[PDB]
Amino acid sequence: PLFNFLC
Amino acid sequence: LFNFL
Amino acid sequence: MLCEIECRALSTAHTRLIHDFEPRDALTYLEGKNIFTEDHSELISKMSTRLERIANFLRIYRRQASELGPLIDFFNYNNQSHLADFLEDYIDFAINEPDLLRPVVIAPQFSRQMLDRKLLLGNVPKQMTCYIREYHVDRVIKKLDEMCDLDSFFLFLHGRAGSGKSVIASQALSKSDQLIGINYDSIVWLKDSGTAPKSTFDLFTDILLMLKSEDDLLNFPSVEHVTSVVLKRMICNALIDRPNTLFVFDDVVQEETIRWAQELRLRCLVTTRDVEISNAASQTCEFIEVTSLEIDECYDFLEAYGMPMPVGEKEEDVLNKTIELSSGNPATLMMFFKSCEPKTFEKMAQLNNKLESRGLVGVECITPYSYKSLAMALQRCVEVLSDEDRSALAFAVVMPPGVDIPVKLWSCVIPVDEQLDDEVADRLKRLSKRGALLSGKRMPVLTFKIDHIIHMFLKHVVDAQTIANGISILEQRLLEIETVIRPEDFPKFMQLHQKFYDSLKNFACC
Amino acid sequence: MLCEIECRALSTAHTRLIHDFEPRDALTYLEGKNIFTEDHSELISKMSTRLERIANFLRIYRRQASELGPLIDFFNYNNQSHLADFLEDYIDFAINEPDLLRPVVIAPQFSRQMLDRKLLLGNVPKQMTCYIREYHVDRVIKKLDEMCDLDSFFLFLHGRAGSGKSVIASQALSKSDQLIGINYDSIVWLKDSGTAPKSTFDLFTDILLMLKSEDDLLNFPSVEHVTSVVLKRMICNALIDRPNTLFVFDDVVQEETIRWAQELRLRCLVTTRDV
Amino acid sequence: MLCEIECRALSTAHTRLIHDFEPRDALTYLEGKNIFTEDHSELISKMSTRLERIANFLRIYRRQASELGPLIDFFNYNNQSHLADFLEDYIDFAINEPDLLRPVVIAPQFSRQMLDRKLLLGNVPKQMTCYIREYHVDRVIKKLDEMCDLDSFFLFLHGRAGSGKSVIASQALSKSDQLIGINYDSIVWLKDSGTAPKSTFDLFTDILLMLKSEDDLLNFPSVEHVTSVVLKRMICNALIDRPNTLFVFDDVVQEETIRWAQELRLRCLVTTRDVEISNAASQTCEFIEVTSLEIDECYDFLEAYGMPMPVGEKEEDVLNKTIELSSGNPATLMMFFKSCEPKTFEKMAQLNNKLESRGLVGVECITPYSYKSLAMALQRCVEVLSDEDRSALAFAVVMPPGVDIPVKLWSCVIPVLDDEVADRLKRLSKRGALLSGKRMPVLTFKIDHIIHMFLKHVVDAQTIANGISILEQRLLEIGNNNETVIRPEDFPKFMQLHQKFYDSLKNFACC
Ligand SMILES: Nc1ncnc2c1ncn2[C@@H]1O[C@H](COP(=O)(O)OP(=O)(O)OP(=O)(O)O)[C@@H](O)[C@H]1O
Ligand SMILES: Nc1ncnc2c1ncn2[C@@H]1O[C@H](COP(=O)(O)OP(=O)(O)OP(=O)(O)O)[C@@H](O)[C@H]1O
Ligand SMILES: Nc1ncnc2c1ncn2[C@@H]1O[C@H](COP(=O)(O)OP(=O)(O)OP(=O)(O)O)[C@@H](O)[C@H]1O
Ligand SMILES: [Mg+2]
Ligand SMILES: [Mg+2]
Ligand SMILES: [Mg+2]
Repeated sequence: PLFNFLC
Repeated sequence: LFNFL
Repeated sequence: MLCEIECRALSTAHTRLIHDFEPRDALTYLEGKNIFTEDHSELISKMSTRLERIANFLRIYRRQASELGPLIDFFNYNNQSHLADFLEDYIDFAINEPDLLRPVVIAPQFSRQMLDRKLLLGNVPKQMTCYIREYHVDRVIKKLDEMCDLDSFFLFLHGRAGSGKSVIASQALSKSDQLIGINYDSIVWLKDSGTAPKSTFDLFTDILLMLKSEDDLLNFPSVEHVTSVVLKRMICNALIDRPNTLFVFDDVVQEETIRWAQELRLRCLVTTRDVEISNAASQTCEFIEVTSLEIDECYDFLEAYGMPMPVGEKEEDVLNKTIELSSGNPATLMMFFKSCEPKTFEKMAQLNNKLESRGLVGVECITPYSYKSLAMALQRCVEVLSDEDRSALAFAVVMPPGVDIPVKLWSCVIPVDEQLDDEVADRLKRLSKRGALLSGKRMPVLTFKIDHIIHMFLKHVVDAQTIANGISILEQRLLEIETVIRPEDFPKFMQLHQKFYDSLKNFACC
Repeated sequence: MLCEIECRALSTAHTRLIHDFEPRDALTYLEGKNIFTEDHSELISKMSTRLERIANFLRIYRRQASELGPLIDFFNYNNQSHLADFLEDYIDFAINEPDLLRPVVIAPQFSRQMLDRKLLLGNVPKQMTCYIREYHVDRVIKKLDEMCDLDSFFLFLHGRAGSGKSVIASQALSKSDQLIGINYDSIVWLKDSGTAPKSTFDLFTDILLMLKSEDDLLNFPSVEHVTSVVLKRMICNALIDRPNTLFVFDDVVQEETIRWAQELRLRCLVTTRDV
Repeated sequence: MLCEIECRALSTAHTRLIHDFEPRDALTYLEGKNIFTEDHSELISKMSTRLERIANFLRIYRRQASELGPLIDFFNYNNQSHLADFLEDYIDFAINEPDLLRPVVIAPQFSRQMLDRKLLLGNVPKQMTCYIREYHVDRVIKKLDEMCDLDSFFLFLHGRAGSGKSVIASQALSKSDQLIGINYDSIVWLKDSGTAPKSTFDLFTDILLMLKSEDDLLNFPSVEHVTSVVLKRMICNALIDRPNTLFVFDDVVQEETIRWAQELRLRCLVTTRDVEISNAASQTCEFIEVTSLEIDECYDFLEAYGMPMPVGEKEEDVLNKTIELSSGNPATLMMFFKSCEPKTFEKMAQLNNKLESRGLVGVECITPYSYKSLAMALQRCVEVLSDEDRSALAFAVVMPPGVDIPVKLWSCVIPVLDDEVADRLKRLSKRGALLSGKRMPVLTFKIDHIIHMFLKHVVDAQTIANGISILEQRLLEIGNNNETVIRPEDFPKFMQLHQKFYDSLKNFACC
């Protein structure tokens, strides 16, 4: 995870 | 040679 | 074959070619001067209604004749001279005296009820009314007026997400009475939003169909499968019958769109978030940026929809809190209003709280925007981003929002694959150019800035780890040896911005 | 071209234009005052029946002349003055008076027209009778009248479930004679009740078909597969033939309905539960 | 039958032939002087309108008579002499004068005709404006004019990748008014880019369709399956309706294109990178080589889009650094501009650095070029290459760029009397302009810089260091045998002169 599903 | 040309 | 001018004449004078005319009267007079063929005349002579013979007469004519002579030399003889006089008047106020064309032979027939028809059929959206941003809609209309002469051009109405561009474009084609009728004959407004590679073809498929007559919408072939060169040729074909046509391409993301627009020598208004797509076009490119709503304009917008104006000091402060939080942004401001239920300044400050402790999801609402919350919008803007830019953005959380700060002060949290860190600036620039996520400001010293809406997006959205890691990765470089920027004698202590850091640490202890 | 008054005159005086007249007598007079052409006149001069010459004279005449002058200034000279007097009297009852008839009644029994025919064909339900809620049905009719001028607008007749909204809408379009005929030309009443995401497109598919002529319901294509931008365009297309049309959207649940309704610049009455 | 002049007369005098005339008056006179027939005359004599008798008289008259005599010798006698005078005056302005109008202008605004309509419909791209290369676009237009008489011919506008050929072709057909209208009737501009063997048939399928009328694009069949001899025949068929037509074949790679073009007796402009495809054609072949943008044209190109010109010496040097690196190349220059953000010489030198330590990928940008970076372009140019030539090229990294060097000095790194090396290096410059030939003082070749930083971050990281070693080896083998000036043969033993760049290359591979 680096971006909670891009937003 | 040539990494994917 | 004719062209755009002579056909603009044949198109402007259509209410008339419908009120008094008949193609049977002209077929005989025209087989002689060499402009038809016995199938042309076959197709036009046996047709049940007249609007059929007329649409075939004006189509076949726009293709067949070397000039617009043998149609002036006919409305004359047929006692329908009231037609050929109008058309010769237009061609004279076109070849000899230019400019005079818009005031004299085109305007005296404008009608605020024909417009709505033309807008509707061209799928133009219903302009906003309870508030109009004067300046921008005005400059749009202006810069469109300046170009109606031009053969093909790009107008880029670019801004943030929810920044209000499309609505402004809706108003700009709805304000004046000149743009449609006087400066341009027709409007075709199509929303893109294409992400797939097939989207850029499907769009222009629906252009091709936005153009086509009510007749032969029946005949639509299996065009879904047909080359690009052919959809393109089919358009520039069917584009003859369309003199001065304006194209709005609402919400362009892929520069491939723009490339088609530029191969097809189209006239385009363009709303988009990523501004760099214009590098796709080697051409007349002109730009209008929809900035964040200034502090006074926000007031205007609120009054505009019935919001009670402050009295106590901590009420004007409540509203400056709202204006600061939603760093001048139409859409989240609107959601804000829509969600203020009782209307009290009180519940407005309630929301002002809700925004810090639940992000944009605290005020997400049903709004004229296609989106529940500005985060759904910024979503895409963040997906499209270069992977490396995705990284830079992912880290710009751990900054102070609504604070102007140096590049080196950024080089600390921002990634990079030596001693000159300018690469940071290049990335942060790409980052403001492409969704207006940052904010560039050249002098006194090279500094960027992250706004508040664009921050609370990232807050409740980036990986909970990367926050605390960016905070520590900041506290490392932090040591080595107001309307005023922070000096280089004093970078070692970011403690000035401790408040907005104690907040991310409290956030990252949950 | 003429217009509605002068064509109402050429249409009104046909029982008359058949008993005594001939276009050839006028052909020269129209070949003369420059309002005809010798092929036009050819078309009308060699015609077997008189009804031929008359139907061609009345079709052909309307395009060339700026007005209905060189036809009054003829029935005079031809001893057919009983015609030109009727027409000059009528032209006086229109040039000389700023008042005629408005949209109202002069061919009565709108009882099978507005009530029977238009309600039934617009799928308006058979209004309730044994009790009518005055206040509400009344305010619906009122607030509909105030807006008939407008190009597009939403009236939300919203309430609890089973609270009686649709019935009130049934009555507001079935009581008066104004809403249908005076204020709006046609009625389209469609039940939504859409919950799936495919429902909101299918609805406007059945609008599009509520619109289409009795001809070409046979020709109905496999329209199920065609883009939304195209269904939308086919509607605002087929919507040319529909001047001032009212839309009842009975039982709306999804705001997507309302969004299409607002892209299609429709005039909408809406019964719904969620406000 | 009549002809163009006499029918131009019968067409020109129609506004007139309608106000006063009647064919029946002439029917007997034509039934008489033996130029009509009593059924012809029947057809024209019982007709309701006069416009009927006139349209039939003007259609019917043109087949029977050898000329337009028995119609002048009639308008005279009929008191309609105002007609026969116009026609005799015109016949005098054609029988008595060997001069009229030629293909030129008398209905002006070819600006929407030739520019708008024909260019757009022939899919010609929207010509560049902010800079025009005079010499080249000019010679294209010239050499096209000289050949418009010819029935079929090849013009090869060949150069490096991104060297600017297509743009120049865009401009040569968009500047003048002669090429379209005067010299050629129509334009067909088609992008090839075919690599598969099925591409060369599909191309001429879309030619065939570029030709077909606006009518019957609806009728387009499942033409995908029909023989080549038939597609070829359908084209030379539909090519009847197309007098003097010009063909631009933008971006040709396969000589099969050129072969079809030469079987179909077409008139072709050709932008391409590989020059040898012309050996496919046995014909009037003419060539125009798009050389690298000279340093001064590069200045012009910079100024043209608003770029500030130098002052201090190490700024003009910085920009000669950029011009040297992108060894005169339109496209990468443009990408460079698009990426120079603040516009400063400073950020320009930033890029000058970025180019050496990240190759062409350091300045790759959104550009009017179909390609993100020139390396994406050269990609193909390298794929098409003969396997052995792919080798020779792959090894030519370890040379000095922008230096003229001997064949033997090359025999050390290049695979296999070693003249054969020269043959490979020849094929190699001809086919994508990857090398650079220079006949005397001594048969020497040269590798440019763009064509180098392509190979740097592209050849196998090992093969760099191996070519460097294989060179220091044969150099010293040659050692055991014992500016505007070429490197002498007393001194090949030390390539150490270029130690500077050799030291950098080395650091690249060895890490
Ligand atoms: N002039 C205005 N008057 C009233 N409301 C507005 C105005 N401009 C914007 N808004 C509100 O803000 C929202 C965003 O405006 P708009 O739809 O133009 O966004 P946008 O610029 O197209 O953003 P995106 O490109 O992300 O779609 C609107 O849906 C509307 O609710
Ligand atoms: N005059 C009246 N007003 C309201 N309801 C009535 C009346 N007469 C009978 N009813 C009964 O009330 C029921 C509900 O009426 P109606 O269908 O208008 O509800 P609704 O407002 O449409 O609710 P929903 O939208 O949930 O269907 C009717 O089916 C009928 O049985
Ligand atoms: N006047 C000009 N001459 C050459 N190139 C230009 C000019 N103006 C801009 N350019 C840039 O150079 C790029 C390359 O031009 P062009 O497409 O003609 O190359 P090319 O010769 O077709 O190469 P290839 O055949 O490999 O595509 C253009 O896309 C444009 O960005
Ligand atoms: Mg938009
Ligand atoms: Mg209901
Ligand atoms: Mg090319």
